[PDB]
Amino acid sequence: TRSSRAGLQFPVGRVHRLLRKGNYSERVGAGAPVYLAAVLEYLTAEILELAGNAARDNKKTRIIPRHLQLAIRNDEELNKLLGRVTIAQGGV
Amino acid sequence: AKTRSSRAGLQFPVGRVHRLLRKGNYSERVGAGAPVYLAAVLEYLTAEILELAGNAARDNKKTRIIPRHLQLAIRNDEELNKLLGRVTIAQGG
Amino acid sequence: RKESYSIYVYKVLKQVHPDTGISSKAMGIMNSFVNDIFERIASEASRLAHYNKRSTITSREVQTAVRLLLPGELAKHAVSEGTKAVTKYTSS
Amino acid sequence: RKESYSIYVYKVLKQVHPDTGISSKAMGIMNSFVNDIFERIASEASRLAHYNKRSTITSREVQTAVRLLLPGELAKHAVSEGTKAVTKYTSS
Amino acid sequence: KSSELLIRKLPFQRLVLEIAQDFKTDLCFQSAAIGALQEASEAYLVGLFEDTNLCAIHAKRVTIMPKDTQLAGYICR
Amino acid sequence: LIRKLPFQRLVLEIAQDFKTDLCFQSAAIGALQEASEAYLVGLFEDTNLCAIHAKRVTIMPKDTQLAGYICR
Amino acid sequence: NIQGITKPAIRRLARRGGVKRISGLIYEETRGVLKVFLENVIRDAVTYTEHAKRKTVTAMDVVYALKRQGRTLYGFG
Amino acid sequence: KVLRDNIQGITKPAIRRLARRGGVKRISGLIYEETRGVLKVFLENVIRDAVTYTEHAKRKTVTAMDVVYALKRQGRTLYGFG
DNA sequence: TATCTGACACGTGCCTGGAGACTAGGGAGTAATCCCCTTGGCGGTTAAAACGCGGGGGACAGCGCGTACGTGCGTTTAAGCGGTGCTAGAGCTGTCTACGACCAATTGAGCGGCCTCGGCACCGGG
DNA sequence: CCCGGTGCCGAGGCCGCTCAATTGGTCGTAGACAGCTCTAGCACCGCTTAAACGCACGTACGCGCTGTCCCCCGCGTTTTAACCGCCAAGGGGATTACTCCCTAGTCTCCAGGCACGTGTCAGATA
Repeated sequence: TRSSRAGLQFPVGRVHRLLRKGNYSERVGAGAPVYLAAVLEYLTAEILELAGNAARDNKKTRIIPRHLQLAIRNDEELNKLLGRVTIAQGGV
Repeated sequence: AKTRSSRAGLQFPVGRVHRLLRKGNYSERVGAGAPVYLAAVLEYLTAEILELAGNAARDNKKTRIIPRHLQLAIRNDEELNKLLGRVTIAQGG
Repeated sequence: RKESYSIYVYKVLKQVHPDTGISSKAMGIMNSFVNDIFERIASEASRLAHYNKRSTITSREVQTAVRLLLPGELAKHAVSEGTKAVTKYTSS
Repeated sequence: RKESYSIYVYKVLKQVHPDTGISSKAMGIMNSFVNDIFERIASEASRLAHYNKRSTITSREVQTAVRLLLPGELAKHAVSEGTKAVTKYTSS
Repeated sequence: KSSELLIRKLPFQRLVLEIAQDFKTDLCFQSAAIGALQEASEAYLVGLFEDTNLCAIHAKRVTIMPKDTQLAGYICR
Repeated sequence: LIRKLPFQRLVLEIAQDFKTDLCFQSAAIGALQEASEAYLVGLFEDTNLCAIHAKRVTIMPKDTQLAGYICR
Repeated sequence: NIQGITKPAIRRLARRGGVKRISGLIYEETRGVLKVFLENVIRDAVTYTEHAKRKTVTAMDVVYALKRQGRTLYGFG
Repeated sequence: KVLRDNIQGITKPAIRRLARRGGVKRISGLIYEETRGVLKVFLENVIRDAVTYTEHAKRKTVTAMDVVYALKRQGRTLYGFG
């Protein structure tokens, strides 16, 4: 696959298919799906790391929406990204 | 009529709008009547705002429509202002 | 050569007010406004066609984009003007 | 047959936290987050490509979109990760 | 500290359905549609009340009064 | 409402911290100036509203802080 | 109708907001603003539903409506 | 060359005039520093975005279109510089 | 009262982009089937809403003070304007080449159905 | 305010099918690069004068202080209707198959809109 070639856990074939079928440009390079998949994986890993840390600070062994919103709102960069976003079951 | 803008009886270009909807990465297929509809809508909006701006300029015994009259025509109208509530009219006072 | 909407805006002006002019700065403002409204309606129609798995932009996506983007009476009159123009186009 | 990022998010989670599970509602929220971020980056890069008359979305458009859409340290680490993935991919 | 829903499910469903009958008479709503609407409404009201409390504290008061809600709505727009 | 030369100098000062090498078209300076003027005028409108809500007539920095906090 | 949004519900929404003391004229304001917010969101959702020539409003219609108003909602699609 | 302290070039009467246009009648003496800081933050954000746009285009000149796009990305659409 | 002086406004050249005509190929329209999810109605319990009373806490008004703001006026600074002058630098253009789309064959990642056990709510004694 | 006994339903893993992604290859065209010319941003000068600054002074009003009272929160008791569970019915969403006409694509033709040049209406000048 191309994920293994790039060393990622997010699909590069699917991201390429989505950048192509999404009417974003007349043609898509071979390095755009890889870069975008890497960025998506990094952001997902950051959110999951912080949410699991919040769950550890709450003696729970499952990430639930409350932990996701604790991870998001307690980070200034990460909350500036998602300020206009509400979360189901997220609370305050 | 040869010109599509005249066949529909408009003043905005239907051919240019068709080309823009074709080269704008909105879809891989554009219908025949979509440019006509869009050009008619744009023409109606432009005519409305120009009418209000000219009426404002005639209320000040002026002949030409300057940015200030456009700002007055936009802000003094409810719906039009609601359409452009985050728009800064340069030199519009 | 660089295109614009100057000629058509002036023609619409000469219909609405036969004996008034328009300053060049106001002309640039009107051109920017036309570009902005075109982009708004086109983006909304593209998302409408993407959501319904459709490949083409018919007059029904453009009408719905107008219906969503414009306030009540403004949308009502824009829809009427578009319907009239489309009917006149197809009838010939 | 419905596309989703659940398996990749699970792989990332079991990488960062091998002992932490994740609720189904948290998977839905993370799946919405991934789709949202992918769409925002792709749209911003499409605008970057169009504004310069280019027809191709390269890695340079995605990098600029990331630099514009994410706050400072988040953007820095995302750019580093994306460059690393692209280099590892093209080095093979 | 909690993360539940604060309005009752059936009054909110009735209100949403009654509003919808003005816009188009013949519609069904999915159960997830009502859930999404209720979640968004609760979040919007909570944010409005936070801004209202900030306005009240600014006005040298402790209680919130309607004038706080118009100020918050006007600033946020 | 703001003198052109001080505003251009401030813009160049701010821009030197992002790329050392830049120059700015006069139209770019004009666009920045008009955007800044509009932004500050709107900020002062919301500050005055907050001040009147206080029962004051004099605007104070707390009024500006509330007008910036609520506006997000 | 709108009076199913009881006073205790508005108190619970206000106390999750942080409000300490509530005036008696607040509840009518809250009902009004809830009605307006729901009106806008439901109108957009009904437009989206009728464009697809459907007759049930789905959770995705409400999500697209909210995102059109700028109220992006996670957890429903 | 390098530039210093030009934010203090936004004199007391300029801020007062902006306030008068906004509708403010009486201005506390601590308002001026607050407004200078606010304007500095706003300009810093906008210039950062415009510089990014210019840098991607492989140029050395920030144009009016770059600033217009930077303002639009912030949600502050500007008319009159197409 | 002559004149002269810019931003609108109109007269030519043309070239390029829009139009007329025709194919070919598939996106979309529409009949038909299936069933999943909605609607509605009913019954119990019990949690939450509603009403009612008492007080004290906070809202609102008046007053008093002293502080800092507006106005004025003379001085001082530097913005604005004309003029020169240059050189980076954006844009146009001419090539050619490498990179992306398409298509054919193959296969393995991923998705749906299914199944067993662990993480979390409850509790009543610790 | 903790602890082991009971307990339960969705989370995590398994297995087979399938179609979307990978492999090798050619075609074509977008853009990377080198060259060149014309513009406009930037630096510096001399002069005018309009805005900015610095002090003085009255006074408008912001802050605190006290007093009055009203109405919101706590609490208790009564009512009601929300919610869980069941059941009966259907209708509209999702999919599948057959056809057609509408749009991309191509080619030729030509007109219309963009540039450049010059005339002209509010307004101050000799």
